[PDB]
Amino acid sequence: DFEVVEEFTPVVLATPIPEEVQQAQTEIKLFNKWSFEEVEVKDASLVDYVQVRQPIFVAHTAGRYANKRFRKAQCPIIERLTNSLMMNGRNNGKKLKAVRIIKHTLDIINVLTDQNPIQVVVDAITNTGPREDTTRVGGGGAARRQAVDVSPLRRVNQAIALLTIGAREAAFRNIKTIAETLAEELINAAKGSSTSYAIKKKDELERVAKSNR
Amino acid sequence: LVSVYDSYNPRTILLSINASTHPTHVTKFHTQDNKILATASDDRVTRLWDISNAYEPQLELTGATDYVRTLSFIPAAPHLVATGSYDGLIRLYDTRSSGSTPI
Amino acid sequence: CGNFGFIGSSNGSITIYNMQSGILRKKYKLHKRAVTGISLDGMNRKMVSCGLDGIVGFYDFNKSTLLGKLKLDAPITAMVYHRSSDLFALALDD
Amino acid sequence: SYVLKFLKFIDTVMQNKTLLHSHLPLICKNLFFIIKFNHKELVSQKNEELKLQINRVKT
Amino acid sequence: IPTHAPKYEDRTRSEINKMKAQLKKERKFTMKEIRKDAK
Amino acid sequence: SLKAGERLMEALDLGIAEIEGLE
Amino acid sequence: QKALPASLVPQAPPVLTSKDKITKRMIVVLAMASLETHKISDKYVLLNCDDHQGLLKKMGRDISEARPDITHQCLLTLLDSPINKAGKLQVYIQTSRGILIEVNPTVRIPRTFKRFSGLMVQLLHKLSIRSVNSEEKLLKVIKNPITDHLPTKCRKVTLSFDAPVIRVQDYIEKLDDDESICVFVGAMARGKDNFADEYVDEKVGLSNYPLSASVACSKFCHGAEDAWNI
Amino acid sequence: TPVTLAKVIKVLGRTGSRGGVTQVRVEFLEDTSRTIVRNVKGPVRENDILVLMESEREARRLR
Amino acid sequence: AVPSVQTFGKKKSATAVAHVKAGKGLIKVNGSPITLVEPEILRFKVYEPLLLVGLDKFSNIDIRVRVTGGGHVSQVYAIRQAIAKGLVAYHQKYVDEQSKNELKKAFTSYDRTLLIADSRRPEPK
RNA sequence: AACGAGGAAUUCCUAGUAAGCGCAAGUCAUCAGCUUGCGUUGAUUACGUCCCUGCCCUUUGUACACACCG
Repeated sequence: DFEVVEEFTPVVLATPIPEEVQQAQTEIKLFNKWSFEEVEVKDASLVDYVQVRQPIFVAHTAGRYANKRFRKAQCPIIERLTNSLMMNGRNNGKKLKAVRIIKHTLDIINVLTDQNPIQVVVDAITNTGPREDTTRVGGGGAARRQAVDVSPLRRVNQAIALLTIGAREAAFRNIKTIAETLAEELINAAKGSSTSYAIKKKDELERVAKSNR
Repeated sequence: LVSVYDSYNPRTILLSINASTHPTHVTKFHTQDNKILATASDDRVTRLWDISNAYEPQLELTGATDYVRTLSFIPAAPHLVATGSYDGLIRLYDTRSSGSTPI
Repeated sequence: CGNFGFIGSSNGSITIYNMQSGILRKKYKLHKRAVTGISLDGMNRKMVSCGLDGIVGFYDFNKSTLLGKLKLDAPITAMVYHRSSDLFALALDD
Repeated sequence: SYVLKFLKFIDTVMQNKTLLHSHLPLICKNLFFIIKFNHKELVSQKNEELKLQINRVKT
Repeated sequence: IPTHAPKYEDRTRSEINKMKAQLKKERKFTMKEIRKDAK
Repeated sequence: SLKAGERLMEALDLGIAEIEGLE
Repeated sequence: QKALPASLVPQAPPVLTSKDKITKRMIVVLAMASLETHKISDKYVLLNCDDHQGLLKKMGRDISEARPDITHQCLLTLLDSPINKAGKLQVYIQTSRGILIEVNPTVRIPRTFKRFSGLMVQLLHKLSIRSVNSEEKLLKVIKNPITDHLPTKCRKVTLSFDAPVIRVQDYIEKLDDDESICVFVGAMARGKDNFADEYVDEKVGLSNYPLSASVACSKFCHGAEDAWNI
Repeated sequence: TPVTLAKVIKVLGRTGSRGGVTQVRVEFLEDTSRTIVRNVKGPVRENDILVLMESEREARRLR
Repeated sequence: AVPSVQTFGKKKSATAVAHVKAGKGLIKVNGSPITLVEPEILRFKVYEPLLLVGLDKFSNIDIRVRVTGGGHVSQVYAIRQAIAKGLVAYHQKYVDEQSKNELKKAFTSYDRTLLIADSRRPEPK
């Protein structure tokens, strides 16, 4: 076999950096704990629209992602989860508290369900983003609901807004908090098992379209 | 009920499963598997709650006589569960069977 | 590209130095006898080595993989690359 | 489907030659733009009536 | 279910309330009047 | 009010209906 | 073979408002009900069909329409019904004007029309009404629209006369488990059944004979209690 | 029930459609021949994959 | 002389001065080692340039960082930009241009806010 | 004794914007019941359309090729 060498004195520093950070350098993981290899969108038509191409350290890339039309579509997914988690009534504008909530939720998911928490997030999104919607037709008085298809970006934005709004309405007036019930709701969402708020709303949407096709 | 949460942090009741309204006598985890918890409640039935869907018992276990107070898993098999009642008849059940009747 | 100088040793380790600072950067170990011929492509993609253990080695240089390992019959004594056609000629022992 | 009906309409004009020569430029421009846009589906199809229609309108 | 019953239809304290409203209204009104005539 | 394209299509529709019927 | 439940105190069923958006239950709305306010001038009052007709006329609307009697009587039989004892339905009134009303399933509707009307005008100007114990607001005027107040897993039908007839027992046994029902009734005096046909899915009929809204509500209540064994 | 996938090719214009409805031409993905005019509710650009339930019907003006 | 170099980093209203000189392989930020930046969730964002490139290139140098003004996240982005441009400048001045270029390519391919800042001036129509 | 986030109607807004948090001043008109500065934190959703609502402009190629219509 054959070996590449790039190292001749093992890296010593005067200000010691912990072992977790060293292994993070040799492989970027989100909050140093979850990889991005073996993370895939299972369905097409969204591989373009939920970007998990490029790894990230903490979900706070402060780039200008909303000046153009589709820089929103470029922006990475966990950023969107923190943002739509911050969108609130009493809590507009505390992104640090929001991202700590995301980290707490991510740990709760990884502890309960084994597989991979970020993979659970992406599969939940692609399982709940609704497929066939309706709109109003005026018609001049004889008005009704008519069924059309829906764009991928609208699917992603709709799925995310529904998921976070379901979490908040779950922890509205309860002894549970937003991180806990969002974790449970996301896990059931990736399960696709008909007890999740977004899942109920999604099947209700497509059946509305079915009913007045 | 049972309450399950990660150690070192009493603040966060992580999950609260309401089993039968009888007192849940003993609660343990699997040994080989890691996401399936077992509760023996005094209702003469022991339940296997899959910790993802805590709403319903993933598998019941009935046929006991009175007051199942202990249970143990088994090393080689993750499918073979032993229950100790309170009138004898240490029972041995399968899970990859139907599971209502003991082996 | 004028940056990288290649030393082919007599124990097999091809060693790559940067020639601005005279500093060492990279090290590959394929052959088992002495290395005898080294060259790099004009686009700085691929790398050709040949050694008396009868072995021609093809490398990438953008990455650091092993592309190809060819075995010829006689050992290889002299090597000349030519870049404009991407063809290289070896002088053998038969 | 309306493209197909358009082609049959053109072939009926080629049967009724006298309506042709007062609108030859309009016929040609519309026909060529329709085919050049909708080319891929129309060429990947297979229909012998379509082949004969194309042949006659060409001639 | 327990049911209930609907509701629909301190005098000196409420009299103090109405007198206070009248005091406020009258003082503000006279202030407006003095302002206008002086201007 | 019907748009260009739509008016053409439905008129072409009726015309092709009658021609194919007569054939 | 199976133990009895541990406690046997027969407890009250859990009382329900709209804030629960999970539990499978029933909801009845009264559509286009006529509950209108006016200020006679030195007294506010609810518009009533019989006694004041020329003042309805000087306002210009239709005495054929302005009538809350059917609303009152339908409300009485519904909030008296035994499923309302079992605690499994709640009431939404969608006025002719547009106001949403959530009626808690614990109120006791005043039996006489005059007391009922006095309550109604107090509600329509005040926006909330407390009990005689004064810690729970039993009547809640709330914000359009109603489907933004309903539970999530619902089917929405209207009760029309022209619709094909079914057996409601058959329908509730055709339902799924967590799938609640949402029946829109037309408490109009005389009007077209076109009020919520963009809101709800389908029309339903209970006889080939015309009814009242009241006996239609009773029919739906008793089909419910027979389907749910209560 | 079979779901299917297609590719948005070319955004149509000038048709009298409601705000929020866009009329577009899709080529079916796995079957490289059939093109259908359909509608979309969200913002669409050229060249993106789109999910479809109903097969046979071509769209139209939505008034 | 001592082979040295100096750079600036700048978020919205903060300033991050970075001296870089040859040394024993340490970091110092405001007279305190860099295991002790405050916000404790963005400490990794501060760590980002080192973990992007590697560690030996920061084993053979000396950084000294001083920041003033701004708030938390602004300071943090300032420090990371300062460390980035300082490392690139030191490499440009005292070691090989090829190392400078591969550094620059890896950085800008990851995230351009490291090498150029955006002082956000508005767009009036 | 009122009160658990405030109905019907109605008003506004497309990135350092909505919103949140404070510190300073008090500039020949206004403002102290307040007014104006500055920094901090920083979002969701449109960026297309004339289909409704309204508004305008043009209905004479006039301007010099090619093209287009007539």
